[PDB]
Amino acid sequence: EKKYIVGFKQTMSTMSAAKKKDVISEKGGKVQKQFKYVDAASATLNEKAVKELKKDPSVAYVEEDHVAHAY
Amino acid sequence: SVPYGVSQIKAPALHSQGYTGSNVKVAVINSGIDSSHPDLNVAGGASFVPSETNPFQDNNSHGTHVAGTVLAVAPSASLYAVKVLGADGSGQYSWIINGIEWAIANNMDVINMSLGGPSGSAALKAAVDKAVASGVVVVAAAGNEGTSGSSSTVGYPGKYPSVIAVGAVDSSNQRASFSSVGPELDVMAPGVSIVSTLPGNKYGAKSGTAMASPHVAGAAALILSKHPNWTNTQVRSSLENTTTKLGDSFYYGKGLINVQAAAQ
Ligand code: NA
Repeated sequence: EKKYIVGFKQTMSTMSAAKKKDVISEKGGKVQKQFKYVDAASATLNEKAVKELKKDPSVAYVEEDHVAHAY
Repeated sequence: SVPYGVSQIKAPALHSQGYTGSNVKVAVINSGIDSSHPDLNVAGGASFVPSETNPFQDNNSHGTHVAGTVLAVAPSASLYAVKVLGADGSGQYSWIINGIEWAIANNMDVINMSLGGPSGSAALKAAVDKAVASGVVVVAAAGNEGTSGSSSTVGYPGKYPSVIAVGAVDSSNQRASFSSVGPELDVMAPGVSIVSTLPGNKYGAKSGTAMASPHVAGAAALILSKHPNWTNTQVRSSLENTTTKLGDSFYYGKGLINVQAAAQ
């Protein structure tokens, strides 16, 4: 539903934590946690933000932030 | 006192040789580790559950239990509570990423993930892949999904090519009925009626692939103590190659882990 992971393009597109954050907020997203090593961030996205963000030149992927459990 | 599964994996003969996991930093990426347990030595940690800030409080029980399996296998190992899961035993894939990421940052030798989900993540792949590229032995529970016809029932992260996906065997080498199957299945370790440490200065049997997983993260720590110069690549190949060979790789992977054979 609302919890997603936004994958970034780096030489296809995006680098800074401040650019990464603006790329989200530009499409009505709300940036959660900007990853250290992984070129991605957790974001709060409506259905509009998922489709707008899927088409952005700076975006590699928009995927749901899935639930894991202890086995 | 010493859990049976320790013996089954041939942990006791490695111990005698003098190898106990000395100088190995092991991340338990779980629900935390209970600080109140007089039998559990925590080297540090971090929490990634937004509402549960202390890695040292386990409101679940799973991470305390897992942690006690690691330290039974590898008693001289350095344990770290990486809290990724809340009270209900669930966390977000991002929270798991943030845990992996601290383990990369903290110069963790071995990651245990006694968890998963049904659905893939590109970000979950990037985080495991990077831990592996960084030289971390990445160990994960295969899942508790049984058999689903022809399909892989292997959860993520264990489903990833970079991770060592661990199914559960009982005391008689028989695959646990709950034990997730598939091509992504790497090794079997004891996962049936596992006595480990539980919250509130307790002991108790748990069953799950989450019980098999720590036996392999403890085995990687024991090899690393005998072969400090071995890469994650060498640690994994030796573990997969020196197994007590069981049936079909789809059900059993390579077989049961033999730490003594694996250690060289
Ligand atoms: Na795997």
